[PDB]
Amino acid sequence: AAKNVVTQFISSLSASADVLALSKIEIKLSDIPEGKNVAFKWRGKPLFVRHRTQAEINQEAEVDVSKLRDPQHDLDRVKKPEWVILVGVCTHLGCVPIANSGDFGGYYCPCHGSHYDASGRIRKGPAPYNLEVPTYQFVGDDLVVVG
Amino acid sequence: FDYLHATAFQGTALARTVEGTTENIKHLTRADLASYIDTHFKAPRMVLAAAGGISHKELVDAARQHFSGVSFTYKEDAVPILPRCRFTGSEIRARDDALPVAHVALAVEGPGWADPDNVVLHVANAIIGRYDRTFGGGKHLSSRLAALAVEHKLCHSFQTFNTSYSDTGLFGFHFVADPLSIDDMMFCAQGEWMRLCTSTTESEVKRAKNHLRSAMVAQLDGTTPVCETIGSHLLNYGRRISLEEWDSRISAVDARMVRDVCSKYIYDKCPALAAVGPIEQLLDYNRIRSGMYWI
Amino acid sequence: IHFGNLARVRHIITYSLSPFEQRAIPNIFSDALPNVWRRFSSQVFKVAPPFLGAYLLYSWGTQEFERLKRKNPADYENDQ
Amino acid sequence: MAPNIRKSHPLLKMINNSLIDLPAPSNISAWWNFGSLLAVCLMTQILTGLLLAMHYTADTSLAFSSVAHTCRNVQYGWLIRNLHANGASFFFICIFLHIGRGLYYGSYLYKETWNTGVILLLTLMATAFVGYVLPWGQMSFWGATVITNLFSAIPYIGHTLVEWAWGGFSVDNPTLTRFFALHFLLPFAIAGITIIHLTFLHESGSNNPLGISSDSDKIPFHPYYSFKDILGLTLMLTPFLTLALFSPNLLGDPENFTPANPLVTPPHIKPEWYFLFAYAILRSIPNKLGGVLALAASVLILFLIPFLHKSKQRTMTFRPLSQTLFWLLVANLLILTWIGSQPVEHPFIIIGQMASLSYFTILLILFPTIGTLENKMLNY
Amino acid sequence: APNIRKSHPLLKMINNSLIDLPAPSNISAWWNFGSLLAVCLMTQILTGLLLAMHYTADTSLAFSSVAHTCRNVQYGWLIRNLHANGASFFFICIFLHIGRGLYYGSYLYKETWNTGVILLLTLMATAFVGYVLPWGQMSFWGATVITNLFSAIPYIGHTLVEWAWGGFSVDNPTLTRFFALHFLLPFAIAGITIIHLTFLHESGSNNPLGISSDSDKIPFHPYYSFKDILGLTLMLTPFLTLALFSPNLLGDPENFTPANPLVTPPHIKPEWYFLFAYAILRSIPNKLGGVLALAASVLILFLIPFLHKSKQRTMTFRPLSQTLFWLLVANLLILTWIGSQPVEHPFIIIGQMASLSYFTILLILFPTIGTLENKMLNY
Amino acid sequence: ALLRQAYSALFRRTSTFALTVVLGAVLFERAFDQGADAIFEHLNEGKLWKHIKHKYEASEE
Ligand code: HEM
Ligand code: HEM
Ligand code: HEM
Ligand code: HEM
Ligand SMILES: CO/N=C(/C(=O)OC)c1ccccc1COc1cc(C)c(I)cc1C
Ligand SMILES: CO/N=C(/C(=O)OC)c1ccccc1COc1cc(C)c(I)cc1C
Ligand code: FES
Ligand SMILES: [Zn+2]
Ligand SMILES: [Zn+2]
Repeated sequence: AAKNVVTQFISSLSASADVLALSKIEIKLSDIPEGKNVAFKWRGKPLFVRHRTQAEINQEAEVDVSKLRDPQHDLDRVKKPEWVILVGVCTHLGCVPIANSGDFGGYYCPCHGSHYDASGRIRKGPAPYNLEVPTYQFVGDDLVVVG
Repeated sequence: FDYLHATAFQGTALARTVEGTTENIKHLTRADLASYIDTHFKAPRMVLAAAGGISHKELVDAARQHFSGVSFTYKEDAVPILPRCRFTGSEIRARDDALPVAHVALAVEGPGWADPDNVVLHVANAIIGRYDRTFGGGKHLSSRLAALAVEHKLCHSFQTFNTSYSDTGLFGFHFVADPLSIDDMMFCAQGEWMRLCTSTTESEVKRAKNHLRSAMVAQLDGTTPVCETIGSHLLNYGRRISLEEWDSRISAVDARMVRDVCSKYIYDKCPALAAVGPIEQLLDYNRIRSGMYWI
Repeated sequence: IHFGNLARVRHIITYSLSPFEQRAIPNIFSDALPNVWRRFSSQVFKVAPPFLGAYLLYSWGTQEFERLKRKNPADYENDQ
Repeated sequence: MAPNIRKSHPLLKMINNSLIDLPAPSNISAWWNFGSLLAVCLMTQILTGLLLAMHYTADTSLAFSSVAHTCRNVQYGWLIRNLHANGASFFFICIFLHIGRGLYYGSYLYKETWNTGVILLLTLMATAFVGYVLPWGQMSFWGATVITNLFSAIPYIGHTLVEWAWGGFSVDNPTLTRFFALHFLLPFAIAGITIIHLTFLHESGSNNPLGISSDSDKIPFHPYYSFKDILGLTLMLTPFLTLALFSPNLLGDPENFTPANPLVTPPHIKPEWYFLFAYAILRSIPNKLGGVLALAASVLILFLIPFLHKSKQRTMTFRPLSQTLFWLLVANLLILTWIGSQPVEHPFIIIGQMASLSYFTILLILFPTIGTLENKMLNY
Repeated sequence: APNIRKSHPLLKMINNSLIDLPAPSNISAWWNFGSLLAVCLMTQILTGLLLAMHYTADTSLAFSSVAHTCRNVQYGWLIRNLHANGASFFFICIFLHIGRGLYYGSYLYKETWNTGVILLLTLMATAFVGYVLPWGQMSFWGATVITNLFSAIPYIGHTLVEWAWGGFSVDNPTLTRFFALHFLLPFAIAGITIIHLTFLHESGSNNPLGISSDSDKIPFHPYYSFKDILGLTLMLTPFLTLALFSPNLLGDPENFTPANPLVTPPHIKPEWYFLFAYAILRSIPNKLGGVLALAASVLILFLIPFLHKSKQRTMTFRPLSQTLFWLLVANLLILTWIGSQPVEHPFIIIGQMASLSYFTILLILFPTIGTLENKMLNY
Repeated sequence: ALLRQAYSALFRRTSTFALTVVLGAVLFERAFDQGADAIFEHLNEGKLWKHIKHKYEASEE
């Protein structure tokens, strides 16, 4: 009884039915066109998921930049090929980058200038770490779940 | 002690006073008095013991001369075996707040003369020893229960005892004390008892042994005290145990051995309690009972 | 200190036995129940009465309330 | 200083000399368990109380929805809620038995312990009263209004006391919020006093069913009463859970499942059973002011009880006459309760006034009188 | 009993603790912080409720309610100031109180001490939650930065955190539970404070000289009751003086901007009383380490008693220790300052050093200079 | 002689005692729930979604 009543009250403080609902958001990998980018909304902060043509695994995958200020290797925790998902939040002060233009063809946070390449990394700007990267899994091809 | 017995055994022969009832004394008869001697004082059930400047021979003879009356049947040759007595964890409390001090006796069922462990049990009792307000060592004494009894004025006196009977026995302690320290005292006592079954050291035993040795030797200081032993040894043990035997039986004991024997007869056992006097503070067997484990 | 100052008591003996030596709920029939009844018996004629005496008032009170809701055909014997 | 470690420790000496070595009569009955129960009860309400408060939003536009969310979204939220609302009842039951007991054994001769008791009750009563408004349901709302509106019967110094209490001109947000704060507070104040209560008690020890010196034979609280106490706990906790797990709303009126609406009034406005008896007395006197007084005194009267003891003996055990008068009284409360769950139409009303009329009459005239008369039959 | 304050199970507690209480005759002003600390609590709690009666714990009304409380409630603004500043007044008093006990080895009153420490811990936690309530930028972010440290604890980190938030980030579920917590804790403090005073009355007050006062003790009243009230006024003045003429002197402005999880304030820095700690946290680059440093930075206190080597108690007669003590105090000032500054040179190096010296003093110097001190007395 | 054997290896030392309750309780839970759940469900045969699930789980559209 004790153990139970206590578990009962303790799980009481953990997340509730509703907050666990907006917990995750899924994205269909079979409705996004090449190049063009579309942003959603996750755990409050926007989420970026772009479908790159082929000028991003050959143009922005060969980028030759010596002293990199953040351990971002494309074989650590990055599955999807023509696919790239990342937190829509500039790791600086929390601002939200863009997806239209840009210097390195990637993104652009008009808050302080920080230029984010088309790979989810800081280039010409202050911002310390690189755009936060979320967790996920693969069991459904035309489907991805973040949360 | 009497009250102790009377509840410790209750409904058994051992629960009787050696002085008998007040009624019995009033009405016993030339008859019954005869009968006792008659039925009880019989040769096989007797031992002629002697010690001093006497040769076994000479003695043995005189005996052959007066210890006549030869037995016909076979019944007169048969040593009557006694129906054993039931030990009962209980208590009897005789309250009289007009009594100056209070007495308390706590005990557990014993093993009986035969059983060897009686030796260990004694070695144990040697560790908790005894005390009265006139011991001089006072706060420096070695018996933890003693010392404390001084550090806090726990009692007046206390003693560990290992009464042994043919088929049974009473193991415990008895202390006298003021109406307001009974508790603390008891507490500490039951405590020490516990420590016995749990963390007795080789220092405690080595000391207890050297004490016991002196104590045994001591019982044989004179002629009277020797015949007593012999009168007993034979009658009870069968043979006669020499200081050489005893001693070795003692040198064999170690800490480990004690913790095991005390545990055996002490740990989690329902005890007998005799409270007499202004005992308003001893109270609750239940509590007293629980003091029989963990320490 | 609350155990000792209480009162002056003399010449009283009490004998009791360890729980382990005696029975848990002894003589349920020969002693228990008979007393459970005795007790019950003795009090009933004290307690019960007014409680019962209330059930009535509750009943009448309630019962009578309903009755005052139903219409009295006598109000309508000449409404032709 | 001392041998063991629970008499020489300025803390264990308080967890001991109050719950383990504590001198207890050897003959106290089940009517003495309510003490600890009442405590344990508190220990729980406060806990479930917080657990809820951690999900509640005190605001006339979210109170209802929050409570609802608490039930439908929070893990075991619903469970935690039930327990709290029902814990309320369980609380009162235990208090009423506790109180009755004291009356039937003249425990009230322990003046302080008694008066602290009464206060404790008062606080408990107020406490619930506010806690009821929180869910802001129809009944929540209206119960607030009906009651708080009584204060306006006081002359001059009241028509204001009310608008002050509301923080406005009617029961509204300003109120809700302050009530919530109050509901968070009072429980603690109860716990506090409860400490003082038990202290004045430990100044004399427990009274026993016979009403004669226990010194001749007292037992240690542990394990005797600690064990008894826990059994007592289970023997209650059972129905408490039983009702709260199989018939949740058996007790609670439904109109409180309808979000409060100041514009529409519920068919019948009636409190939770434990306030019924009082409600009935309030409504017996037609005159806001009088009824108010009757309500007040209906509970305040308790303070008088001590000064209204005439028997040469303490407990009613050996006083048959008093006993039935006592049970007549008890039943007299049952009735008042019932009368309170009914409207204001004949016969109810008349039955109402009578019951209340007899309630006071007993505690004021019979009890003390039958007491005296009792004494003379013993030839004292 | 003859009179009626020794035979009354209640007045016997309002007396034997505040009127007939045996007090040294030589205790100084560093002993007033005791009562002040108390009175302080008595007040915060009161102003605390008064506010709570107009507050609405909700990520969509918390800010606006606090604002309303200030703009609409009678003396609401007043009541608010007093509370927010009362917070400071509280800490100042606690810090003096604490230092005092260090400089006079009051910590040899083991229990009284440890209870003290706890009381502080509780107070600290208490404020921390109270800060989030107004749900302003700093409110929000302060929450996030700190609470986010817990995730450094391997395994149970992530778990413990999302539990603490009631979600995945500091949000309503949190606000509300914090409010509840802020309503509770003060009482818990009052509670322990009782126990604190109890273990104290088990030995009586320690005196500046550090030698048996039994030879000459005076009755708390009127000696210290009077002294105490004076002490109160000599403090209450600046407390009111700042809270009535410079309200926000202490408080950062970013908390006048309704919290927004999307944008982060330029600089996230706590109230002065947490600064010293903040500075130690950030000195260590490694969330986990910095967390530990923070913890121990305050937990260390518990060790103090077991770190006394002088044959004497108070530092009054130990010049060497004294300066080491003052070096320490100043060492805190610095840490404080370092905390109100960003993470750029020189600050960072100065930071790591200060912290490094903070522990080194309480861990090695103090106990060593103590021993060495003893031998100079030839003991 | 279980009572004996029990009092010896289990209920004797306040240590093995406790140790028993722990483990013992573990078993109790693990198997009390099963029984309870099972009993409960049985008394509600075919009313729970655990039952009527087969009608939409991989058998429609
Ligand atoms: C705030 C809740 C209260 C708590 C938690 C509480 C608790 C207790 C406790 C623990 C006891 C000792 C055991 C026993 O019940 O006999 C006690 C005794 C007592 N309480 Fe209360 N009590 C409460 C309310 C009250 C109330 C409202 C009254 C009545 C006005 C009261 C009157 C008494 C009396 C007279 C005793 C003496 C018991 C005896 O006769 O031995 N208490 N209470
Ligand atoms: C003195 C003990 C307590 C009593 C007697 C009590 C009683 C109640 C009552 C009468 C209700 C109405 C319940 C319903 O909707 O049916 C309630 C609700 C509530 N109580 Fe308490 N309460 C107690 C303690 C607490 C405490 C200590 C807190 C937290 C400090 C608390 C917080 C709440 C909350 C959040 C609600 C409103 C939501 C709900 O109804 O569930 N309660 N309480
Ligand atoms: C919760 C807030 C606290 C309150 C209200 C409080 C109150 C008091 C009071 C009234 C005194 C007696 C007079 C005096 O100040 O010397 C006292 C003494 C003491 N307190 Fe606190 N205290 C608190 C926190 C602490 C803290 C955090 C510490 C340090 C860990 C502490 C350590 C002590 C010590 C060592 C004494 C002994 C004073 C002496 O040397 O005579 N107290 N406290
Ligand atoms: C331990 C004593 C207390 C401390 C240390 C304390 C501290 C604080 C702090 C740090 C704040 C933020 C103030 C600001 O906005 O600058 C605050 C706010 C608040 N406190 Fe307390 N508080 C205490 C007691 C209480 C109590 C007892 C309550 C009521 C149970 C309470 C209710 C509130 C409310 C309503 C707020 C939020 C609105 C506001 O900031 O004015 N506080 N408190
Ligand atoms: C806010 O209203 N709460 C009510 C309640 O029953 O809460 C538990 C309630 C609901 C409907 C009608 C009247 C009330 C309050 O009535 C009360 C409240 C108190 C204190 C007492 I003394 C006496 C009465 C009659
Ligand atoms: C909710 O954030 N509250 C803050 C505050 O200063 O409240 C008074 C706050 C604001 C900005 C940054 C960090 C904090 C909390 O900082 C704390 C809080 C505590 C407890 C400790 I130990 C140590 C530190 C460094
Ligand atoms: S927040 Fe994006 S560059 Fe500063
Ligand atoms: Zn209804
Ligand atoms: Zn700023």
